[PDB]
Amino acid sequence: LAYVLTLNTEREGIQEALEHEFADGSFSQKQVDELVQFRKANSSIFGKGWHNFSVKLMMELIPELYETSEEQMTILTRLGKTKYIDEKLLTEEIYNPVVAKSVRQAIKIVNAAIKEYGDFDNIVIESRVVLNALQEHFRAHKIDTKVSVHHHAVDALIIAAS
Amino acid sequence: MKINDDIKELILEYMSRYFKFENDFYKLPGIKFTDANWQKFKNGGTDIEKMGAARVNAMLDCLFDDFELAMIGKAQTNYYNDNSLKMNMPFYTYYDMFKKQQLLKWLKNNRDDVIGGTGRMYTASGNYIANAYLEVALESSSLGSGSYMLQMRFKDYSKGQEPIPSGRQNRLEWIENNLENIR
Amino acid sequence: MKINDDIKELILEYMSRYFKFENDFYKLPGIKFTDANWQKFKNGGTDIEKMGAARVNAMLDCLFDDFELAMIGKAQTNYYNDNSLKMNMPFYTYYDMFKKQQLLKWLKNNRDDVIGGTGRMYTASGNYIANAYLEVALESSSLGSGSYMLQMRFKDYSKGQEPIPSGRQNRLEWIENNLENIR
Amino acid sequence: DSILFSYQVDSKFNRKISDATIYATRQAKVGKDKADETYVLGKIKDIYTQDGYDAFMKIYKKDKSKFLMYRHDPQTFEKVIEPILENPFLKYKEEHGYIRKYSKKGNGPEIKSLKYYDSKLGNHIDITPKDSNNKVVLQSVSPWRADVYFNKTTGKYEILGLKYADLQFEKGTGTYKISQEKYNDIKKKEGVDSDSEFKFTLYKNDLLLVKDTETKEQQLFRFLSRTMPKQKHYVELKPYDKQKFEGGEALIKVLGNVANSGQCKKGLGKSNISIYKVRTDVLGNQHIIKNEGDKPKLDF
Amino acid sequence: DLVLGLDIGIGSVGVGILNKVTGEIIHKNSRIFPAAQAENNLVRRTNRQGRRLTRRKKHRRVRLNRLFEESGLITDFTKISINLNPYQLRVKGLTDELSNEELFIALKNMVKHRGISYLDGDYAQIVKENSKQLETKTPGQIQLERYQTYGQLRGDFTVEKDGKKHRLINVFPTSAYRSEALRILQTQQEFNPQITDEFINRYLEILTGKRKYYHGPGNEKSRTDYGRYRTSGETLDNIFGILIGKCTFYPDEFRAAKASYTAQEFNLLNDLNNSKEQKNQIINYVKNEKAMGPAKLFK
RNA sequence: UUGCGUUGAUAAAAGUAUUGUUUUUGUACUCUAGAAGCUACAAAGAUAAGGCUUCAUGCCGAAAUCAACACCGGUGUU
DNA sequence: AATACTTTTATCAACGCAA
Repeated sequence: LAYVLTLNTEREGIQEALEHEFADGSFSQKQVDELVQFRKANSSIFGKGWHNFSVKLMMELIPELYETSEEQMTILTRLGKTKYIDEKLLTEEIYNPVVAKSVRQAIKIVNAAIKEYGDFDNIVIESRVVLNALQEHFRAHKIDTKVSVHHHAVDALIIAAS
Repeated sequence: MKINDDIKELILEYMSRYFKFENDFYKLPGIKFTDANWQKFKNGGTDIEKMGAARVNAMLDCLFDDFELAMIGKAQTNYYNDNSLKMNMPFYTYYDMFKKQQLLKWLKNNRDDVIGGTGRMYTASGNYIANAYLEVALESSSLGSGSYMLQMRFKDYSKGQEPIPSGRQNRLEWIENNLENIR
Repeated sequence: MKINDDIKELILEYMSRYFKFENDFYKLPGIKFTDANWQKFKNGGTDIEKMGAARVNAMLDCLFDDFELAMIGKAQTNYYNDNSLKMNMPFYTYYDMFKKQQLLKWLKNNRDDVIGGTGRMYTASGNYIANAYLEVALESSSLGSGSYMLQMRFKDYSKGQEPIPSGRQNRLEWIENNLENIR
Repeated sequence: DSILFSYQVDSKFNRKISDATIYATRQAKVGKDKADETYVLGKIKDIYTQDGYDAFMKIYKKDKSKFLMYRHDPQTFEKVIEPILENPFLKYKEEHGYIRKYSKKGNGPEIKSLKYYDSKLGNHIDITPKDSNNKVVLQSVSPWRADVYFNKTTGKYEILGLKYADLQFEKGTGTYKISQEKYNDIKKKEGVDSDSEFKFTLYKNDLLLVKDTETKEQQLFRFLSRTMPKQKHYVELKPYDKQKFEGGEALIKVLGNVANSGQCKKGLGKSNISIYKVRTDVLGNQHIIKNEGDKPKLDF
Repeated sequence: DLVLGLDIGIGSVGVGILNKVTGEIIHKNSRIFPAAQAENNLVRRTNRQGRRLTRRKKHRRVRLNRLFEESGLITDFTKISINLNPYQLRVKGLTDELSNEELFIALKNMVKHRGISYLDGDYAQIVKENSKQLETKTPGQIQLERYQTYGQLRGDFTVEKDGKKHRLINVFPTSAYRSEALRILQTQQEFNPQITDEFINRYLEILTGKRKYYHGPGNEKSRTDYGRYRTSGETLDNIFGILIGKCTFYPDEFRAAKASYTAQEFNLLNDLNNSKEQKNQIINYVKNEKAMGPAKLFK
């Protein structure tokens, strides 16, 4: 009922979500009309947003919260392509269109160079997303490679020397 | 076919039908008239039977489809064998009658393979006329790469300001309802 | 269509195919060569694109059917757009390939309307050649008075001394069995 | 200067074919006319603003017979230039109201806009309606790619040009392609002979190699477009190292020098010339081709 | 043994690779691509939605032709005179008899220009002044009055009255058009008996019918990827329901709503934990007993 | 690096309204019921060229994706 | 081919509470 009332914002969406998602609900019309006027009454409180967690993990965690005074990141600490590199991370993490384009063309350059020559240990990029991406791919592929974050060709040559 | 004065009248009629300024036509590559020579050709001066073969074939190739030149030959066979046709109507009116007889045979025998579309015609300067004519083809007779073996070419003379609809069913219904307005 | 040197080779090939003495052809009414001028045309002297329009159209009208000139135009469209065809085979061999593709489409789609017959060709002196070619038509596309809209024209190159049989079923079986010997 | 570059190719086919603005043309006699000609019309949107008066006096100090009212209602134009003598249109508006036309009484229509003969007709698309009287066009028609042909009986290259508006959704199945007969018309207009051999096709930012036959020189270009559509085979090129060609810089012997603006509009339809196409890797490994395939790609 | 280096820019990457034990260049290169402009997607989106508006206007006129031909009032639509004043017939048919062809003219002109419906800030002040005018007349009477008084009817145009100057505009709400069409159709129903009540419900459905912003385009058999009738055969209920985000650790589960029991007990627990008996005591106290607040919770 | 509560910037997608440009027609203005098609107002048609089937609260068309070719997500060369 | 409105979803920053 919270899902149906949060997402839908007017009468027909609320009504047909209450009639169609609650299987064999058999709701009356009076309570539908009063939920319509209730959603109309609170727009600043009820159209707040969506919680960053899911109901599966939170139903995993609401009983556990009580018995110990423990915080969420430490609680989750306590509970715990085959050669080429993916386009998953670079198509998902988009800050700008410009950053997305430039980093994916650079990663195509990177993987062409690692196909042609061989193995590596030092990769230099003139941020942290691409860093831990390459670091986890190289640990998962068991390769010790340290990635660290005319004119541009010369400058890349200079920082490859540096 | 046969090249004579009736072919000259048919050429001038279909040029006045598809092109709206005459200098869109007589300056095409392969045809390539000049202004004084075009006035000589148009106003009865030059005999069409002693001209170049490639120029008259280029004019006929621009104005007519490949199936339509065959229908010109067949209507020329039927026309010069009757005194009613020869002494009553000019040749381009009988060619219109022959063409609509073939269209009605297409609509009667196999109605569910008649397709159509909007035809596009290049001028002398490279720019085309969008919507110059109406193409009507049989979909069974396709050669490949967008070519059809049996294909005709019409022009609508309606007085209403509503365009031909798109889609197979809607355009087929328009063609069946406006069978006196196209020519 | 387009008039060029390939049309000259096609004309000379089909003249050597249907007529057995060349002076049966070049003295026809409407064509009307002379002996020195025919040797000028044949041996590469005269360019075909600046001749009279009526003479070249009379030669093409004698050697080809009305549907076959349309197929010449369509094969000319397809031929000059490919380097395999343009740099391997001459134009009359590709026109033969196009013609037999159309015949096979006729035999596959509607086999029970294919009729045929013996073709007869008039010489320059008024006397005809009986059995000059083989006519193949579709019986559904009849205009009247013995004319057919879709009609093709072949010649058999068999090595056996047995003639084509008569009757619809027997001649259709002969055409289906000798599909590599006609051309 | 042994550095290699690597560009990205632009080969998309359905882009902006033209403006969506519908223009009007008239047939008239303007300037140095020996015959009628077709003229794209224009319009001053409103004369009482600051821009409309400036555009009016610009047209007036260029040529007085460009205005359509100058040729179709002259005495009203005399009563238009009596205000411009003694002051301007805004002052007439704040004293006397709207500039009405000439009439017997004060009952003519008001004048807010004025049409004129703007320019001559260039690249367009004829979209004239059924029951119309003059031509109606769409302008700003962009180019897409080039097909390079070569014949042996002259020993020189010929160059085609396709636009975005030369393709079409077709009439039976809704595919995006160009027919073979319209392609034969485009081949005929650009001067390509029927018996030439198709070499390759060029998109924008596609690496071109020009070599000579008498003095063995080599130049490398980027292709841009198929400019100047009045005389044939002219191609616009761009450098391989930089972005511009500023100056009268020389390139090779037979081409010449760049013009004063900085644009490289050459004519590659000549003898004593030879063209290759370069297909680089993403690391810059130039591979040279001479024949692409058998036929140009026409169906998409 | 080799070291890779990249210089990342807006439209270029410069790249190199070395050996570092000798220091000779193994490769150098420059890769150049065009920039990621967001002005082109704005152009493409604007044109797509404008094309949809033009399409749906023409389809309203087509649906009106189909309704008028199905009920048998007019046979062909080629002899209709396009040179009659539609506002004069629209205000005349409120009390008199429209002659079966001027009724089609009046209804077609009314369906060509319906109104706004977001109302139910100078632009707001002008449309409220126009609503303050239309409380006693229909909008057809307003437009005919503006026509035969000032000569102009359309656009936004200013007129100098005797003592004041006011800019006029052609924007009315949809409710006024619906009221006027209902009045005209009831009077012509009193005159002409071929216009049944199902004709009036169908015409008013053509007139005031709009889509919902959470529906999108499409139909049951039209299968759009921009609307709720997805092209995979299913049918969504709200198209912003497949755009709601994922979980933070299990990237295949939908999120929860902030305004339920579960997230709210989780948030009070997270603010309370930085024992169990008074946790449950405070939780049942805040749950079941009312007149609540933060100062009251600290009390 | 991760969660909560505020407010700025942005991106993607959806629903509407009023003009603008342009064609015909009518009315006014002009010249002798005709003509010119300038200058206004009003209807109706079109609004990137076009195209589809299911017959309708119908649908698609201006972005990004990119070196080609041959053999089992990989594999070889100009 | 531009100017008026309505709505949804998501992401960056920075200002604090905690780790």
